[PDB]
Amino acid sequence: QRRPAGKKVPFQKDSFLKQFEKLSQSRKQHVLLESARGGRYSIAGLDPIATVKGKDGITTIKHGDEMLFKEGDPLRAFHSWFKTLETETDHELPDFQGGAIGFLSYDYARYIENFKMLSLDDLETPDIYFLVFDDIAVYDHQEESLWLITHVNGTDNSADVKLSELERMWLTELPAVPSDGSFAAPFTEDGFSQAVEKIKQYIASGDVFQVNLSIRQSQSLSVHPYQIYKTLREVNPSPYMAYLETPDFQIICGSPELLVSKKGKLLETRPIAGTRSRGKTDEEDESLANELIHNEKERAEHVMLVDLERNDLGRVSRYGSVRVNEFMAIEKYSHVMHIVSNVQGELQDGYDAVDIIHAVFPGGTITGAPKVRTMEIIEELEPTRRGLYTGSIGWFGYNHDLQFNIVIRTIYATGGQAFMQSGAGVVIDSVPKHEYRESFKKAFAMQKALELSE
Ligand SMILES: N[C@@H](Cc1c[nH]c2ccccc12)C(=O)O
Repeated sequence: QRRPAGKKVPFQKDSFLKQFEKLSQSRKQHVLLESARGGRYSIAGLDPIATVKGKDGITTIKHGDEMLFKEGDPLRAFHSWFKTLETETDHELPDFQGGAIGFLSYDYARYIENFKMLSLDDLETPDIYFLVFDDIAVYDHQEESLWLITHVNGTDNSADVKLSELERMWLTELPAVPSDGSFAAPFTEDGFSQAVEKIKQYIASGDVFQVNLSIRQSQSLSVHPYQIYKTLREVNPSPYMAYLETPDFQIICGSPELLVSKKGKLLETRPIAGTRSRGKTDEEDESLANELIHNEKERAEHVMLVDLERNDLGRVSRYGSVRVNEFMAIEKYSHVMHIVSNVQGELQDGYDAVDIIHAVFPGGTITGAPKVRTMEIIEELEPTRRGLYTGSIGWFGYNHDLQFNIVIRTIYATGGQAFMQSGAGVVIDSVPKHEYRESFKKAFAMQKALELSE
């Protein structure tokens, strides 16, 4: 009889964000998924019922005094436990009605494809990490309402008591309250350049069409990570932002990109590929958008990545159900514009959350085409494990819905350092120095956010 029970309250976005900051201060582990520019929902998880950590074939589920552990595919280990908490969808509640919020490391891909063990794991990022929530606050930006949601079995005055405690917590103004390690070096310029030349050799030879090659920069963290998040929200607000805090690492995510969503049977992915800086004039913007959309090399790159996503979603979709409902729109983000497409499919009966992740993860747009060969080349060339970079942050619903971003425009804070990773799409005619500089430019929002925070 397990089901979600929710209360809808009129509420202001800024009240929600301020109350989150105040409440989260007393919580060792918490997460915010924020729609800071576009998007409908912002999701606060304060008090987890469980912590799920998977690394190198071992998964731990910490739930009160109990720590459950099992070997194998960490997501399969997670799913077999998580299935016991499954619920029916309440169509009155938001898309997220309770469940797991966290991340899949890029290195979760090692359970999907056979990877060589070449790149150095110096950050020891979990392969999966989820906070599981019966109790959540979901802000609906479209209805300007706060949903407070709990879970019960059978008993319905049980629900009302818990919802009253959540109301007390969220609708009561909170008092005025007060507020090292050694890692591998970045890819050198010479190292990156020699890797660009190696990728071009593989392209010439017909192994791949395009590879995202990335560089990991780091600075000393001199301010609280949440301050960096608040700055990034100002510098570059995005529809798939996230802040996740634990004692060992914090994540400051400014992603604009959806990897995959599932609402009932409907699967969607939203590949972004092709870019220009916004104009000064908001008419310059029309002409820059017009230039981007008439640019045959950006269109070719975009169509290639849409085909790759069609094939990925096709692996778990009813035959003939995969459609591009939105093909090659320009969408203006805070400081750039992108070519963006929307790819939909109907989930074939018998495929579950793990099957969907195995089909689409990691995203085509941050590896290359074809994906499996591209990941082999990345692993051969990049000196360090990607970890969270080009992984996915999001949620698994108890009702079997899900929603994951792609981790780009993200700072990972651990061991007194802030880590910032960005890449460039290497192609047949790439100039090593151009792609090196292009990866530093992609890191601007994040180094800027850091500098402003002091
Ligand atoms: N933009 C999503 C919610 C969201 C915000 N940040 C996220 C990060 C990851 C996944 C989802 C999200 C929505 O409105 O539906």
